[PDB]
Amino acid sequence: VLRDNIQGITKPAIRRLARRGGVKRISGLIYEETRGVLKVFLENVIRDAVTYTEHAKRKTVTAMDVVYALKRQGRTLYGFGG
Amino acid sequence: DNIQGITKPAIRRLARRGGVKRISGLIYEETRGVLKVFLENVIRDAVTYTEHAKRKTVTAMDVVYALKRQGRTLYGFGG
Amino acid sequence: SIDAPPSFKPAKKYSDVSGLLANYTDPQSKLRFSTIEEFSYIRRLPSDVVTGYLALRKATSI
Amino acid sequence: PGTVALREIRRYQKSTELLIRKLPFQRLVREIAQDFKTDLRFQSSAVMALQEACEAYLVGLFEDTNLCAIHAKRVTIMPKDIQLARRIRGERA
Amino acid sequence: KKPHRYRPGTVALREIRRYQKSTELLIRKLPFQRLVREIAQDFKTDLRFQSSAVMALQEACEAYLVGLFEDTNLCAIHAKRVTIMPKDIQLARRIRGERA
Amino acid sequence: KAKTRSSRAGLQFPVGRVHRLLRKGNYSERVGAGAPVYLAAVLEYLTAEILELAGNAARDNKKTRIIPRHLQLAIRNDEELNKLLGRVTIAQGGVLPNIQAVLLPK
Amino acid sequence: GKARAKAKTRSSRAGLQFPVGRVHRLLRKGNYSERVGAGAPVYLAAVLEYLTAEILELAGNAARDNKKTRIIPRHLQLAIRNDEELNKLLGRVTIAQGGVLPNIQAVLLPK
Amino acid sequence: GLGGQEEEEEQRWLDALEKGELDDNGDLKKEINERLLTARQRALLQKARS
Amino acid sequence: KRSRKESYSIYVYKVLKQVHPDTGISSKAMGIMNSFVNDIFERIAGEASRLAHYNKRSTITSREIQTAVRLLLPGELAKHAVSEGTKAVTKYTSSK
Amino acid sequence: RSRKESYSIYVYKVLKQVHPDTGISSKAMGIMNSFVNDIFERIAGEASRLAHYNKRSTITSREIQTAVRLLLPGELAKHAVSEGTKAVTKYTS
Amino acid sequence: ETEIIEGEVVEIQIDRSKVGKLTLKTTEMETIYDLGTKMIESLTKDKVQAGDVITIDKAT
Repeated sequence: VLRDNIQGITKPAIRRLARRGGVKRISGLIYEETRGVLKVFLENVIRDAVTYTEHAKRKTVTAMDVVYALKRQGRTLYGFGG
Repeated sequence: DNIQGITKPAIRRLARRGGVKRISGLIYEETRGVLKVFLENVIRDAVTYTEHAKRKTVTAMDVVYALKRQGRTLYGFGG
Repeated sequence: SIDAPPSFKPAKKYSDVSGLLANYTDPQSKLRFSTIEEFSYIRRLPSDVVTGYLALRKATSI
Repeated sequence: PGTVALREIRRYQKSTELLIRKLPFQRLVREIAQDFKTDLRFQSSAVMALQEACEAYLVGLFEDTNLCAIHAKRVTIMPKDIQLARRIRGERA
Repeated sequence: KKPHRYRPGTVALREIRRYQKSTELLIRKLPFQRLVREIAQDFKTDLRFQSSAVMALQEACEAYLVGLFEDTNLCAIHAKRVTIMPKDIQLARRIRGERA
Repeated sequence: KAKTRSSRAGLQFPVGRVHRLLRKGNYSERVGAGAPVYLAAVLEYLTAEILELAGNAARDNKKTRIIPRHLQLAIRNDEELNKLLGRVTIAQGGVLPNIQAVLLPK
Repeated sequence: GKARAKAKTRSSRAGLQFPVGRVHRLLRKGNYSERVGAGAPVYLAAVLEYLTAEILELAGNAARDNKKTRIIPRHLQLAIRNDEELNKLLGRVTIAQGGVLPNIQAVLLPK
Repeated sequence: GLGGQEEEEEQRWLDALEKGELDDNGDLKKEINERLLTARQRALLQKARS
Repeated sequence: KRSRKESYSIYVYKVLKQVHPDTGISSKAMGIMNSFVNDIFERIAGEASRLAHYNKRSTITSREIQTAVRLLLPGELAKHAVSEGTKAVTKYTSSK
Repeated sequence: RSRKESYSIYVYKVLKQVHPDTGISSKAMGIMNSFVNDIFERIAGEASRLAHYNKRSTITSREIQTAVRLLLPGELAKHAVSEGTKAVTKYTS
Repeated sequence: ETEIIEGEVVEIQIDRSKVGKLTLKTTEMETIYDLGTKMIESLTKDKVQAGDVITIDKAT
């Protein structure tokens, strides 16, 4: 199957991320726009990871292809290697 | 005196190029502080490049390299 | 094989800036100094001559 | 009301775990990717590296949004605040 | 011409439409051209400047201030002011990663 | 008899200079001869693409010669150029004619 | 003849622990310049080794203060975000599964 | 004086500042011309107009 | 005595004249473009250096540059640049 | 069969040198490997650019010392220069 | 005639025989000393800490 699985982002997870960010009260307007903003971030990271994977001729995305996307986006990550 | 060479009407002019309608009277000197620390952070890297290059005139390349490193780059000075 | 041994007694501290005997060494500049007016003098030197004096005794800078 | 929300903030800032559920996010990654290319495979760690970066990006967004909201004195947050945070940090316009 | 003395806080817009249009650098050259030397000499004395280097500094710095002010305009408008006030700059300079 | 790689690629930009730079810029130990063709074509295209807007901006702003204003106008209106030039600024370039609408008198 | 048995490392001759020979190996094969100085990798190894010593000391203090002695990504994140110098060096990076430094705004605290 | 060749649009832009007829970023409203567009802008519009 | 100084001058001027024949350009605007041309070259070739390491490759290559330009260029600017790079390789590979 | 080329034993030796009681989870080893590799790429990239700007074929101790002087912040740059010069001092004898 | 040290101790460190390093200050100068064993076994014995002011009869 295929779907708009951004509605897999359950509302308590958005509340918890916001509460980890220390914001105390979260209006009903936040949630669906925040799903959009998260999706827009994933789209670029995935676009880039898919292109690092296309040079390697792979179908299989690794943690490296995303770490390289995160390098070109200037949001680098330590722990997965790279 | 030298830092006050960022004139009180220059703050208003720059903020008016920046589109702002009105300036609170406290903005000015702390904004000279922001311009000072920004100038200082780029000038010190430019001098750091110039010292490796043995020279002691600060070149347009020395400051272009500092601005390029700090992601505040400019074009028109021969990048 | 003709190189003489390393010394058997420890080296004296002569003050870097004046050669007078140095009861003291500065925590900052790491030079050896003898008197209060020498301490007043060394804290007015540029870093270049400080590393110069240290290098002249093969100490902690190049 | 509103006292236990401070205890939630303390609890989630003391803990270090993933706040989104793994399986829904694992589908989200694949479901987005399937129109950048056909039929992407993902290594098991890759979905986690994606999720870590996304949750870190969201925590940083909420942190910057907190400063937006509390600048406007309101303790409650709205899109009205996030649309400053993106525009001023630099991802939009 | 015709609006003349119209509504204080609107010759402000007559100023925006001058400075947004034009190529000028809004700090006077000579005061800044001394100040850059004073900023440099603390780290290394007896420095010169290329006559282009001071201009490259001015143009990057005025662009940095202009961008900061326009982001600060959004900080004021978000708080429902048209007056920029110090806390607006503090928000911008924290969120852009310059003060935290 | 001899002729340039640019003439064979259909390029105005000097492909041999680009190949010389692809060596000396420390990017890798070796460089495929079509790499500078493809890259010079991209450089030339990006230059043609921006200067088409600069020429139209100069013409609409009633000037025969392109200046840093017409470049800034070309750069900041097209969001793909603006997003490519996000971490750079233009010598005496000014900014777009754009007003925050909340600031209008009512 | 033949090359020297148990020939001393560049690292242990320098008094360093990091692999100075590998630093030279990686500077040269990493294509950063077509020629590379012999003391360049000594200096680089010493800086990487110093940063490693400092960041791990602060992480070990974070572990001790957390009532632990095995470093986990949390202790590194706590060290890196308590220290302003590491924080401003490490602004463009995420410590995976280290979480975030605990912080309540003054407006959200009691009364 | 002769500066009217550059002042007149600003004179109109002030008349429109009184009238409130300005566009979404405060310009005088103007006719869109597609002869100014690049093949990439034409492609972006083709990809939007469906 | 001073060396010759490297810039794309007649080639950017030819690129102007092939789309706006009627139009001139200032030395400041030429300096901005010459800076931009070198900067974008450095971004593409610098990212290409990483793609080469990611695939353990010794050769900077058009097949691989085709990945680096689509990574760096936003949106349809990538699609048009990839097309024109392919058209230039098509003209060159027809002759070699 | 295959290789990774990690710094693991060196970062662990440095840990036991600064704090003899302390140990590493392999997840924290992943942080350290990512960190030291990234700082190596930052310094070697800065030094490469700096040498090319100065039209040299070489990077030497002064290229890297300057690249470190650019990359590092306040007191950490002062101490890094101190350890970099100490190491070169005790190596060159 | 007596040799007396007299200053604020600015910083004091001891390793694990023992070696240690001690810094002393007046209102007018600062100094660092590598200590000998028979000072280490006095500074540690008398629980000296940074910010104390101390006078030491050097002969004892």
